[PDB]
Amino acid sequence: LSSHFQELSIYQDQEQRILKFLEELGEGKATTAHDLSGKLGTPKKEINRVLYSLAKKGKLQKEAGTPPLWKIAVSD
Repeated sequence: LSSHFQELSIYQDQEQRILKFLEELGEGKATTAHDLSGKLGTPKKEINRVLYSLAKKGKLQKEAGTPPLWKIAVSD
């Protein structure tokens, strides 16, 4: 029950896992959350959660499609 209030930073560790990977990919060939769980290992349910947290942060760049791909948002 204590791990519940200790959340917040809990997904931050997950964000780094996806963020670092999205950075190793390269602005162009975005990866889909399905691939995120593979390149890293985290289950899609955790990938989408973190993927949205990044997209909502202003650092990720989702690509419309099916499934949609995710790539670091080059904000020069």
